[PDB]
Amino acid sequence: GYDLSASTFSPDGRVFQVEYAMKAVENSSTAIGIRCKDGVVFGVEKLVLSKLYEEGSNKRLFNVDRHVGMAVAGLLADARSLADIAREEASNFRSNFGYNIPLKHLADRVAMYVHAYTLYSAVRPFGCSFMLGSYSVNDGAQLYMIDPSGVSYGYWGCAIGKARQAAKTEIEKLQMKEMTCRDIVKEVAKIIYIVHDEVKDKAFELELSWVGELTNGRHEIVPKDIREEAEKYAKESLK
Amino acid sequence: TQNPMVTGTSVLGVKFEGGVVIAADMLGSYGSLARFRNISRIMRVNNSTMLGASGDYADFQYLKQVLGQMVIDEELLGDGHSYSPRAIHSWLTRAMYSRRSKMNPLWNTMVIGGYADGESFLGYVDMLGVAYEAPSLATGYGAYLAQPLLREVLEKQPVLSQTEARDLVERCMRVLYYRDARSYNRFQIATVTEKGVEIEGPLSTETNWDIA
Amino acid sequence: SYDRAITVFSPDGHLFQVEYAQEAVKKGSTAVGVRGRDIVVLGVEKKSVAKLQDERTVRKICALDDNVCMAFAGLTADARIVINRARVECQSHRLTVEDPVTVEYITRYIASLKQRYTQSNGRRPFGISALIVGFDFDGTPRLYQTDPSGTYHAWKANAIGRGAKSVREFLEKNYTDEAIETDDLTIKLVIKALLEVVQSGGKNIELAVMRRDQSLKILNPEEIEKYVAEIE
Amino acid sequence: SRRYDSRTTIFSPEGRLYQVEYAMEAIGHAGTCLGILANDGVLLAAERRNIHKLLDEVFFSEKIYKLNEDMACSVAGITSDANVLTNELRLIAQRYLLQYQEPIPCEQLVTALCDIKQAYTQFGGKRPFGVSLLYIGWDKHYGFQLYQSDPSGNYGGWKATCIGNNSAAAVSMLKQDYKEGEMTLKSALALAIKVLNKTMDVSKLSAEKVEIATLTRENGKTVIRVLKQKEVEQLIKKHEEEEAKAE
Amino acid sequence: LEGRTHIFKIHARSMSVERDIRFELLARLCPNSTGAEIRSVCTEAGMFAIRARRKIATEKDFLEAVNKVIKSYAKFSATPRYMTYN
Amino acid sequence: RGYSFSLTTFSPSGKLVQIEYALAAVAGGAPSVGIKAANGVVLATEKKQKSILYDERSVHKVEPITKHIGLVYSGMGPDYRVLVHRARKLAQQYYLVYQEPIPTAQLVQRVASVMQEYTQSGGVRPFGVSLLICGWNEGRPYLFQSDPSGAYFAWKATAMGKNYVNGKTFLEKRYNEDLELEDAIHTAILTLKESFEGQMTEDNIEVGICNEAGFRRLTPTEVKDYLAA
Amino acid sequence: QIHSRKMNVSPDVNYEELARCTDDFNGAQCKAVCVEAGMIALRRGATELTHEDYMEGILEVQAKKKANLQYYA
Amino acid sequence: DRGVNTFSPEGRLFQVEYAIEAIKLGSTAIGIQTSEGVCLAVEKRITSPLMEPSSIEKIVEIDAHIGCAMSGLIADAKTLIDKARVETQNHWFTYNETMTVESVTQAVSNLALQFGEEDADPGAMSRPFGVALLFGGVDEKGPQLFHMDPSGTFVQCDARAIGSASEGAQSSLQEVYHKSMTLKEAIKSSLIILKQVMEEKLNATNIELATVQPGQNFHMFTKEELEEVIKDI
Amino acid sequence: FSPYVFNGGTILAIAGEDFAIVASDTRLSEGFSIHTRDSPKCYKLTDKTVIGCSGFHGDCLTLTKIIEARLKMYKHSNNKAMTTGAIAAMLSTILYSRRFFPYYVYNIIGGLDEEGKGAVYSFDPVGSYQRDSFKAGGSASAMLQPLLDNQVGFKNMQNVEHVPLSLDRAMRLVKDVFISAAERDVYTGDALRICIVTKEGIREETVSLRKD
Amino acid sequence: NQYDNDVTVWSPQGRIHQIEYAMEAVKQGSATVGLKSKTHAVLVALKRAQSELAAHQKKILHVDNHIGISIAGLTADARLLCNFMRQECLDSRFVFDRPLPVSRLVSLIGSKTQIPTQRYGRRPYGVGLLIAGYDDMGPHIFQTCPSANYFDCRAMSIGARSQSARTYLERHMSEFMECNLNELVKHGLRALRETLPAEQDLTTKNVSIGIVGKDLEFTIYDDDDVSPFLEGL
Repeated sequence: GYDLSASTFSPDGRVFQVEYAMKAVENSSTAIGIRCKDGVVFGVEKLVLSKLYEEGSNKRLFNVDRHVGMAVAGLLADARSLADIAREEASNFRSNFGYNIPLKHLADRVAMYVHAYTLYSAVRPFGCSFMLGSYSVNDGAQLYMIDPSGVSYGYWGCAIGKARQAAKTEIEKLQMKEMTCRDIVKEVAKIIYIVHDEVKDKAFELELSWVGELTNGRHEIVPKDIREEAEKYAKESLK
Repeated sequence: TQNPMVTGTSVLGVKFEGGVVIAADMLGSYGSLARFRNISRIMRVNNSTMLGASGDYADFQYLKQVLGQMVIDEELLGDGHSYSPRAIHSWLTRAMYSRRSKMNPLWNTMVIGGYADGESFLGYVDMLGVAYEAPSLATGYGAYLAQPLLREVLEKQPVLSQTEARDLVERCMRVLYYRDARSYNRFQIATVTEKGVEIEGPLSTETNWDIA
Repeated sequence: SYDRAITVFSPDGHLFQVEYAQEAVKKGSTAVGVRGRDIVVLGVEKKSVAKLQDERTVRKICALDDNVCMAFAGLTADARIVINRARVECQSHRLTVEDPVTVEYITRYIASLKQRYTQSNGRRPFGISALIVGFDFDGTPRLYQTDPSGTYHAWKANAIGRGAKSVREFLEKNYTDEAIETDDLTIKLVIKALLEVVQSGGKNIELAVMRRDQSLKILNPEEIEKYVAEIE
Repeated sequence: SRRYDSRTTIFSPEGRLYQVEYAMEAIGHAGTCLGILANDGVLLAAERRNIHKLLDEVFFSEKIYKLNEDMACSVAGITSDANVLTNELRLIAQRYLLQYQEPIPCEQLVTALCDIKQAYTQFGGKRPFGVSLLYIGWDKHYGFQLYQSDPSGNYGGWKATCIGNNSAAAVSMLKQDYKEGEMTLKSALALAIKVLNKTMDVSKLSAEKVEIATLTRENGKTVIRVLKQKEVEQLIKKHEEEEAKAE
Repeated sequence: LEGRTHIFKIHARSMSVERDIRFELLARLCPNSTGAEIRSVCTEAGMFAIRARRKIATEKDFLEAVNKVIKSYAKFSATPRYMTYN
Repeated sequence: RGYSFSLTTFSPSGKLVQIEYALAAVAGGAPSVGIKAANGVVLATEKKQKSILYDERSVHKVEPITKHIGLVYSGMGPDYRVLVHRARKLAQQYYLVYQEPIPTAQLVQRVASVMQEYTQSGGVRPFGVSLLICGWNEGRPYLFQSDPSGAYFAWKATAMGKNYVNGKTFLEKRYNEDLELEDAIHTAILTLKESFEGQMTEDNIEVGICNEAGFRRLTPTEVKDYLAA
Repeated sequence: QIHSRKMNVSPDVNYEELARCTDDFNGAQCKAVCVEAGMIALRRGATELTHEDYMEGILEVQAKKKANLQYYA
Repeated sequence: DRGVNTFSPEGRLFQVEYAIEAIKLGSTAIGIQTSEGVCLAVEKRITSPLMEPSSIEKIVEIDAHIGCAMSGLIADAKTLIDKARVETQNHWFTYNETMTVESVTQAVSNLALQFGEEDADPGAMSRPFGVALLFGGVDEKGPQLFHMDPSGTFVQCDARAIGSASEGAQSSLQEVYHKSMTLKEAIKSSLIILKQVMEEKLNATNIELATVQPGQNFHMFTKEELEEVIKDI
Repeated sequence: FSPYVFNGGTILAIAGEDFAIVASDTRLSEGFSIHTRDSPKCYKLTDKTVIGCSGFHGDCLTLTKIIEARLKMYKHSNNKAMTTGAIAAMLSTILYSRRFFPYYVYNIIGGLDEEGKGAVYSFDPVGSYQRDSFKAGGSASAMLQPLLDNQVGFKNMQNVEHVPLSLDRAMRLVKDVFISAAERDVYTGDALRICIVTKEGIREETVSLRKD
Repeated sequence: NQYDNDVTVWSPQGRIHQIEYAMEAVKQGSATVGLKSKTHAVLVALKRAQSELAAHQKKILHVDNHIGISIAGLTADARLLCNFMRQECLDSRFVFDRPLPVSRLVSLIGSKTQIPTQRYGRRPYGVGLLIAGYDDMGPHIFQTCPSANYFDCRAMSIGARSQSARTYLERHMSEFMECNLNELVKHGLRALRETLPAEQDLTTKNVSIGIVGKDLEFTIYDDDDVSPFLEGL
């Protein structure tokens, strides 16, 4: 028994608790994010476990700051806790240094917070992965992902959850470098609809958000009209 | 702030049919010295609230930072609930009372205006926690010079129009400039209506008759 | 600091640590106590004189205050700690209430201390049972017992430690108003009860006597020998 | 974490503090420490377990420590715990002197150290101190005293006792050779020499494996001395001659 | 409670009794007593009668039996360390 | 936030297993030697780096503590660094309080008391190092050993690490009470040569001395000059 | 439905709710629900399985000991 | 292994249930609530004839209108009784009124289950209290009787029996209890049940009886009244 | 830096057989100026209790908020609304909690008790409270109290029957005493707010006084 | 076997067994339902008594003038959470003089309840709640589970044998938005009845109702006050 605490190494040099935490997020619905010239776009496949939930309930897209988004996958409690921590870090940075927190700095800080929970037996690794997206004229579009192990990397496009491999394969055909957010929204809808498994999942609702020049640097939920257009495009694609 | 360093003069305010209007000169006085002459003493809390200030300017900046952060936090959740002018007034009152009790007061005298749910608001907050709502407000030396004119006009005519309110504020600002040693010609006007919050540029009390 | 739950419930609703503390008490030297009309007597069996030990430094009978003394069976160190706590509390009560402590007050204090230790964190239960004797301000003789679990009762006469059951049966069979008629009768009762348990007899019994106004008196070996001879 | 906790302050099913018992078992492997009480002084004789041609002679003793102007102690068990407890004893004595401006009686000092030991064996989760101490001293209340202490926190006053290797044999021999109330310091030293001779089965005493200390009163002031090689050798010679004369 | 009050009946049938024996009271004196610990009380209560030379048991005999098979031998037992199934 | 329970406990037969294992780790360490001459002390060790890439002078094993005290070790290097830091801090505290260099015996006692804390404290393991302290106070040389258990002994000559029993036998055969510092250096180097398994050079070993002048680690040139014999 | 299409089923037996109250159930345990749905309908002499028979039999296959779970709420 | 705060696979806290099982070793206690008042009875369970029954205090008074009957581990109940008394007197000091029975039971229950092992308090409790308490008193709402267990659940009971003879005493109470009962009838029925369940013959020296009425305050029946009641049995 | 400022105000309370009146002015002042003309000092706590606070306004607001909060906590914990005696005892406890930095507030609690009668409680800034048939506090306490003693208390008068108080007579007395106080005291006389407490409920009345 | 002993040990399948056990603990509680219309939110709960002579345990509790909760699970933890809710609402009113929106309160609950689920020696709050309240955004119903997760539901039931109620609500979910208060309460009572085990019916002694609306502060109906709603089902 070498996998009962995060403070014990396996004889082959692994921290098994972090692997189990990673496996926890792999059992959740996929949530992809794509970076473009204008900005970044986030999509989440929200499974409707029952028809008794209000549309928008259990939202998995958060606004850590007015210029930084957040899409989560895994245990939703830990995701909300880390969203609160990111909000606190951004507010503290603004109060102390007097300007909006750079996305790379926020990602590094939150990752180090996650990493601090992967060293002691008094705490357990976070069971959630998430991606942050921001846009600024000085800094441009950015997209980062943080895993339970605390690894932060910058992505042009990333997926977290059950269908990470399929989403990554479908994203690779998007030549996202020279596209705008308008086309990326439709592409994200199509990708989410492709990766979704109807046999396993009963039904799902598409949640989208973006931050870019079109939004004047503010992270906000996509207007319902654009969501409906993207959904119709996705249905047309699966003919 | 036991010993205030950079201070501001009166802030005026009067509520009309459809909103409120606030005024304040752009001047930071270092004890009988017009040190800084291009500083705004009015802040936009949100789409339905604006806040003037007097007293220490550093305390005003600290309150600006804190209140802005609270507004950002509220806007992040996106739950459809926004701080109302009364909520901001109550929070400011509690903060000032706590600081006074700790004997580390925020040397400021703030005026809060807003227009939410089709109703106007105009409040007062002193460094000691005194807070009240009245149709017209004047802090600092305005309570002696400008307040009488506002009170007379309002007692004559309880409900004012935007043009009348702006004219009244201009006249009161002119009087304060005449009879206040720490006032400055340039000032700002902030109006809140159903269209949001608008802050007017550096207007001047050009109507300065000097018949000796 | 250390915050591990030393005493925890077990299935069938038992505090196994309390049971082990009682077992440890059972392995200590025997003690006896009898409540007389105008005298309270406490006796103790000495495991071995050893012919080299200083009897002054092994006393199992100690005076908490002027009107209260106790004898303990179990672990000596835990006994010493409880004795010091009881003495400081007695002096504090004298300071505050301005009257001498009552036996009930001090025995309740010891019981509460033991309960707190058996329900605290990172703490082992006190492994001692105490017999507390004394005279209240009203002059009524009193006798109390304490157990590691924190329970205290008033007894006419009890015995704790090895041979507790045998001495208890002896006392139950041979306690009567006649036996407590005179102080010498009470002392003889205590000695006879002890002799049912102690083997060598005579030299292995230490007796301490407290009367109404007089302070605690520890019978010298000659007096115990005379009483033992009179018993025969 | 519960898994790695050794649970050093529990009661065994038979009501025994296992850690205390094991600490006592550890003392059995330490050096032999002996103390005899006489009508005109007290003495401590200890086995110098460390014996090598390369060890240098430093300090006034290897196992006999001084605690006050009128107290000394000898330690058997783990040396580091002995050092910690000796420092604590010195601090306690100095605190008592500062508070009352009078030397601490021996019983009070042994009680304080035993309270520390008891605290360690009741709460804290730490291992008990694996050391037993023999105390000797003089006070204005009871005169010369000789005390003993154990890891459990139990102390008793003794006239002659031994702690360490072959303690039972030393106690038996003393029980047969101790004349209570009729022993001078010279007779006590002779008895200690005999006891050390028989208890250390390894060859005979070489005057380098014995550390003898004395506590005596002279001119109103207590004097604590550590016997030199000459006097120890003289005692060995006298004991050998006496044994030869008997046989 | 209803159970161990019935185990006592099924094991105290072919034995001499005072007839008027409060078996329910005996059942409630051994709350977490396994079936075996109840037969040992019955098989031991009559043991206290073979020693006294009597031929008919009594409730006081059973009470001494419970004091020995349930509360006197509880040091070893098996129930406390097995209901956790570990 | 930190285990509050001691990881060293008494085994049924009365031994502290953790301390024994620490002593085993020490025995697995590098050889070290210390000879107390009549006019100083000498400490010697081995520094066979795993390859030529390692910088010989990058890190030192014979590290000074104060102007008249130095120490050497045999065991885990990082533990030795921690102990060196603590010893220096203790020496400076003593100097501030008393305005006099810390005597070698006193520093030994303080360092040992530091070691004992880790064999009783909660959530810690014994230091896997044994120290050899040298100094010159009160016009006489001093040599001490301190083991993981916290016990310290005074030595006229000693050796630790691998093949330390053989080295101690060698010393017992070769030591003389009336030696000088130079002869002591030669004897120490020879003792190291007994169990070295390789060609000894200036960079392969370390030597330190302590005389009336004070403590100082010998330079490679002096070590080479001594190595001529 | 595969293992239940051999004995009897009232038209009003909502399998969807049955499939929801049985979570973390492997396939084999699912069959035991249908099998036990009958043995417990045989106890109360009848010829038709009813929904409360399936639901009541779900507990028997869950294998959870009675614990006087009645001081909650 | 298996710390204090661990949930069993069925969702029942292990320590709470272990404590609940410990209640079954206590002495039987019966409490009947009547429009005229509330009665509390308990068996003293004398071990030896030498022990003085007067020293066994299984019924205690919290205030002039509240009384509590204990069962289980007597030692654990002392802290809860002290907390109840302190809370009652604090309420009187602050609001100049008498705290209701429900409030006292609620406070005591809140005290229960506040046990922990890590990050709880400098001297927090290690295990739950192994006592079931019967609170009885008269308040603005009339006589009330409340039963509290280690789980912290408290329910108003018209007639509740706790302890070893709980099962069977409850059945008898259901048999005899009716809403229009009178205090004398309640006392008689409680005594009959206690006699039936008790191991030794019932007498004045092995039972405690207390009554609380709207007019009178907490009264603990003395020997003479007890003998008068037992005369009819 | 003075942590206190006197804002004036006069409280009154009369207890009757089957009612209770709590009255107050509506002037807020600071030194020689007037802050507002519509700031009553009467606060409703329950359906059968009213509290009047005068002195330093900030402490008045904080104390009223604390009292309302504590009332809600009591309702939740004890499942019943508090009585006037409970409010009085709690207020006495709260005031003494800040003995070394006392609230500059004068409190008069007026309402109905359990029996259905009228009850008026007076308070000092630190917490000393007592039941009284009528009490006046604030700036013009000295002016109002003697008249209430003479008329309501029938004091210093002989050969006069002690007819019980009537609601109409109580209202007339309140209006007359407050008009007289306004005629003389600078800090009062703007407008009068009367809070009648009866079995049916609480009714509010407003009467105009002289703005001078 | 070794991975179900603490809340800080992940299973190789990616599950925290202690949270599952807490969820089971909540499922072991008694039934409860919650609905909402365009203008009202309703909580109907079924109370069960341990014994025939014991009062039925209360389930619906006050939080503020516009928030209520129905508990299902351990009662002490339920009281702790209710006290936290009450304090948060009181602080919001004290600082901002504004009712706390239900969503923010539920977020605070989630933050509070997540902390035990990540630290050694702590346990999840073994209680599930059905929060109902009215804010500026209209009627709201929320569900909280021992795992620090909350769901915004338009209708949901939790507790023992709650699946029947959920099925009924899903079947009749199309008409909750546009029904009068009486019809909504009747729907809730019908779901609760669907939860009952055949040989039993809703009664005034085992049904409690709580209603919050636009012009109706939160109220609790119990005892004879529920007769108007039952008459018609």
